[PDB]
Amino acid sequence: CQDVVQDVPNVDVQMLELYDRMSFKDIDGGVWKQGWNIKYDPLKYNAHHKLKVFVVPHSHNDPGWIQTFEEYYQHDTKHILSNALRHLHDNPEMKFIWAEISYFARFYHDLGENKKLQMKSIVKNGQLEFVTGGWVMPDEANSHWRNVLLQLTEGQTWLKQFMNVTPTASWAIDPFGHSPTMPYILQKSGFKNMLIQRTHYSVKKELAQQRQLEFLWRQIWDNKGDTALFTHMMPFYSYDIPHTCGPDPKVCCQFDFKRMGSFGLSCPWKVPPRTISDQNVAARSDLLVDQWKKKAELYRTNVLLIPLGDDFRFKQNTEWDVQRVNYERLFEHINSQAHFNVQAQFGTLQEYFDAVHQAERAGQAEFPTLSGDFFTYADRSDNYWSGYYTSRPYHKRMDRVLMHYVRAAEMLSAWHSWDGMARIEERLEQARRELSLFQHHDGITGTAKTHVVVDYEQRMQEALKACQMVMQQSVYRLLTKPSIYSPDFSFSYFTLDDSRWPGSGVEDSRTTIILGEDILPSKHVVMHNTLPHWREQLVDFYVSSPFVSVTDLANNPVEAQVSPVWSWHHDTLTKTIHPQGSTTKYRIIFKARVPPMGLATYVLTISDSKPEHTSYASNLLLRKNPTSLPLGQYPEDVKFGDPREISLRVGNGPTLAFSEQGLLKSIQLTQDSPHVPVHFKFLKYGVRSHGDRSGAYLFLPNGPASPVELGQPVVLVTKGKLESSVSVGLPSVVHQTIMRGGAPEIRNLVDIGSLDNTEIVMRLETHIDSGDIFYTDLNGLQFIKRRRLDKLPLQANYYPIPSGMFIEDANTRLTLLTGQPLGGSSLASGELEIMQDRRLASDDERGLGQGVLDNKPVLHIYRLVLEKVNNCVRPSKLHPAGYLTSAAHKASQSLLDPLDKFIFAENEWIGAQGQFGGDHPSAREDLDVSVMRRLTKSSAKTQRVGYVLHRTNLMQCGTPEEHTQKLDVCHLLPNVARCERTTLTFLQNLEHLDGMVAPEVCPMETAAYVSSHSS
Ligand SMILES: *[C@@H]1O[C@H](CO)[C@@H](O)[C@H](O)[C@H]1NC(C)=O
Ligand SMILES: CS[C@@H]1[C@@H](N)[C@@H](O)[C@@H](O)[C@H]1O
Ligand SMILES: [Zn+2]
Repeated sequence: CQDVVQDVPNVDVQMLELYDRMSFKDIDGGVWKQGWNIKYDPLKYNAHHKLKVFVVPHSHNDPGWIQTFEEYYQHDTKHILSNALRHLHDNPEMKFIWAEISYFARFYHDLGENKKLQMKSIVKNGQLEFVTGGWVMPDEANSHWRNVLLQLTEGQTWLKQFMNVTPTASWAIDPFGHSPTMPYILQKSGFKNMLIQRTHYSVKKELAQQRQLEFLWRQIWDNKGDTALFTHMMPFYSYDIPHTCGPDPKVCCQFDFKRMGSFGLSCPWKVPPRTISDQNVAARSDLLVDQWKKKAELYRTNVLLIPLGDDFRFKQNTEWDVQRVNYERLFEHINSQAHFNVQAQFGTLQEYFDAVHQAERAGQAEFPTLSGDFFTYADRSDNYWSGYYTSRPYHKRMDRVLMHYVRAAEMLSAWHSWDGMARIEERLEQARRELSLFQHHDGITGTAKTHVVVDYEQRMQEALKACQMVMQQSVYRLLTKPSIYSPDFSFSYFTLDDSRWPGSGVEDSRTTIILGEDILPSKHVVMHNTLPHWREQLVDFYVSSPFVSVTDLANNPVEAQVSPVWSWHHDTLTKTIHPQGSTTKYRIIFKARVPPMGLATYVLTISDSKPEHTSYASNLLLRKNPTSLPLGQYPEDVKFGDPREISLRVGNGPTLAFSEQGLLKSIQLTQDSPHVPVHFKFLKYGVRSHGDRSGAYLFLPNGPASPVELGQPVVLVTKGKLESSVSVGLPSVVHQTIMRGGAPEIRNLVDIGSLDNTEIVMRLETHIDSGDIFYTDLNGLQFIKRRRLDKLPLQANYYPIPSGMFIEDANTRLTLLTGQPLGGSSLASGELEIMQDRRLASDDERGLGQGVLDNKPVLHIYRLVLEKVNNCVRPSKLHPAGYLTSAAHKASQSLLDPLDKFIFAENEWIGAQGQFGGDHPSAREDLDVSVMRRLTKSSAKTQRVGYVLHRTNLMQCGTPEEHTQKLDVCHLLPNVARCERTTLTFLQNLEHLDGMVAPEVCPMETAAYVSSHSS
């Protein structure tokens, strides 16, 4: 294994280093507005060294943006694909690249057989080429690496099955900035090349100047370079035709033959295209070749990539003709005029890369190495695209919920082969596809029109219901005596209970377990643990009586705590935000202990009075002017008092002190220790009254944030043996700090209401001497060092926080883990901040044509880990990565992949069993089985099950922490006959494994394995 901590990679371009050196001046470069006037030597190209030009036709098709997926499919994409098929069939020389498999699959399945065959033939013959081959072209900022993989696999599995092709070149022209998570996954999925486009205009200028726009992109910790993937960054402002022929868009626009008038398009530079004729072809070619030779100066080989396309292009037959015929006249002239020394033709993306690497092998060029990312993007001036790190945060949180439910459904159902009538494969395919669709760069980003957001939400809701059905059928099969098991595949044996989605105050969607002497004495509940190690976690359920006790399936008592059910109400009469208690529903909380990738059953039983092993929380309501708060049978009366500072400690864990407004002020780790200042504060950013306005994409604050005026908020303290909390009703946020004996959990019920032109931020203020350094993650995969740059505006110092961020000095670290992607930063030493929601009246002029006014209540979740790090073995000051500790990593897992809870729906579960998976290996804590997926249907003689294994890297801080077991995924199911290492999509076998044993992976590595079973 490579050491990912102690060896700083030597690379030609390291993006943090480059950022520190660059000036970011936005000067007028002339016709290339963000560059300079490119010069070339006409003698560079000659009869023995020609410029090879590949014109690559393409059409960018968003799976939802202004229209829904289906609306675009009906109005545009089905015609584009139908006309591509006809035109490429009839014109053997014409080429076209296609990216979005969600659309292609929808189209292909609707084709008659004769046309399916024609389509297969133009792909087989190389005219139509798939690039990337994912279900979508995903966002790279907010997406979790697990879901980027899921959608890539969904599209490529479809392509292998129906087209018989697996792309090895990736095309990502539209995500708003770029992540090294992409080359990481692609390179482990058989890819050899990738292309990107939306990077900061200053970065394009800088790399262009050094001919570093093509580079071998390796991971920031990779000293050897085995993660490296060849990457091509396009040089200009857009991928449209005006910005792809060369530096001068007034010229390139004249070579977009759809812009002459009849298609309702024109050139903003006020010079139109003209149809190519024998009388103008020479002068037109003079102009175009000069653009091409200018572009070619920015690159190292004699092979030039010229994309030819734009959004939803190549729709009309007459459009295919006008582009093809005019380009063909140009090619015939140029290629026959030796003085140009150019050979130009239509080509595909792969053809481009193959010729580039042929030039490389001939010794004509060597490429620089690069590590780092390409956030935060700005396309011009101070317009930084950090708003979409937060836009539509309800659906951002929904993404992470569905992410986990898809994993749990695939894993629970993977243990068995299912009859087709169970509709398991059907429901799993729907769930994967709707989650995969939402990875689109207008889905999770929150940059789609309101009605499209609705469509993505409805699709995800159906996906959640699909996952629940599969999960609950799987639990029933796994925990029922086989000779008793009698499934109705349409029946609901269990319902899922989820405490944090949609979350209390977002939906009264939690079912109460109804017990009573005259109806039902007891209820079975089951917990699933998708992680491959034993896990204990507190779980809660609503019950109809406070007098409930818990047993395990050996009838051993389990310690439990009952608390009231509190709901917060904005009282339009008294103009206060205050909590109400239920007088008929209560919460019971107990510690569940669940095997690795396993299940554990418990029983809740009512009694007529307080049970021996159940305790009751106290409750203290702090406000002036209190009124009574009855709680039915709950055995402890609520107490009242004026607002005051309070301190809490659960178990032997930290002691937390809170201000009289209910906000954290300090954390004391142990009995002896300092009360370390750690202050939560809520603030608001506004919008500029003159100049550019914030919108779905752009964050353009009118200065630093101002504190939210809190008034005198109502504070509720619940103190229990197992769980305590402080909750406060602030304007727009019910803010909750929950303590279970370790790092607290924070929950914010965020309802920005009708506060127009407002962004609500949650800030942590500490005295940690972090200076200008902080760390944020990329796609939940890795943590990258950030440096706050005062030479850039505030919004440029915002980065994606897809799952966590931290600051540290020599002694102390504070880590905030998230259950949803949001934007954030550290705008001053000792600070962390993360945006909660944003409501914007204005559009930001990128084409969406609306502001963001469709906010809805969202429950954001966090864990907050304050730790001593003076003993941790950390990377050197020059290393671009950072790494979590064990506690911070486990805290992240508790948010992203909590225990699943199932409530038995009927009165009696006959043949019920107490546990599944007690014999599963309990793997080392840094190892995860990210995916478990059965790959075969029940009719296959040879069953195959796929596993993705990911090992993170955790800091060595002096904890001996050992005693675990080797996890060999290939032996998890019986009767193994073969074990293969595969690409991460499972589509190609890479290694036939000795003894049928899947080795564990190295820190920061991910591998896939497929086990084959004869049973
Ligand atoms: C699928 O592609 C491979 C590539 O070598 C080819 O050998 C095989 O015959 C193809 N199967 C078909 C034509 O369906
Ligand atoms: C950023 S403009 C971009 C458009 N190019 C469109 O494809 C959609 O993705 C929108 O967000
Ligand atoms: Zn797009």
